[PDB]
Amino acid sequence: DQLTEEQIAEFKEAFSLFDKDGDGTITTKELGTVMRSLGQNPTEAELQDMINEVDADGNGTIDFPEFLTMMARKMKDTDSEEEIREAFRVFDKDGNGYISAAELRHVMTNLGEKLTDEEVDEMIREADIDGDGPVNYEEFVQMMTA
Amino acid sequence: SNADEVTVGKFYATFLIQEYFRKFKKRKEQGLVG
Ligand SMILES: [Ca+2]
Ligand SMILES: [Ca+2]
Ligand SMILES: [Ca+2]
Ligand SMILES: [Ca+2]
Ligand SMILES: [Ca+2]
Repeated sequence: DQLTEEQIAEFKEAFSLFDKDGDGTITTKELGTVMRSLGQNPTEAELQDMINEVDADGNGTIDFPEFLTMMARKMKDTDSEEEIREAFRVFDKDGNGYISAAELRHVMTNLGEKLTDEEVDEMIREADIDGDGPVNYEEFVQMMTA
Repeated sequence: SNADEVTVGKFYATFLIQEYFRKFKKRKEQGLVG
């Protein structure tokens, strides 16, 4: 099926987050650094397992063709619940079941998104369906669904 | 380890997040001429 230049560019940008030194491969060391910056604390075994799951030629790192194969295949799946749950956990780093403005700002800055403070407020507000302030899981699911 | 079972979900999640920000910024900026 179609994989446009724009779609590949989006997947390259996702790759580039993990490729911290820009050399074209994701290492276990880089994977753990990013995952900790995103509020998680995986063990060494868990990181190597993740590398091994994507590393199709077994040389110990993930290159972009390997990454693209994995992402393009997942894109064909009609159900995105697991990916949305994982995305929620990245934002909800204290695990209390809702995303605050501070938590959204934190992810924003880590990804280099350069939103203004008013823009941070706006993203939270536009996702806050029930109007109580922060973004809960149901609100996050509804926003992230295609 | 069983981390292999959630690995695709975690890599795809960061794509979903980057897309969330990208689409918002695109909507904000659309049509502006500097
Ligand atoms: Ca690298
Ligand atoms: Ca490889
Ligand atoms: Ca939270
Ligand atoms: Ca809410
Ligand atoms: Ca495993």
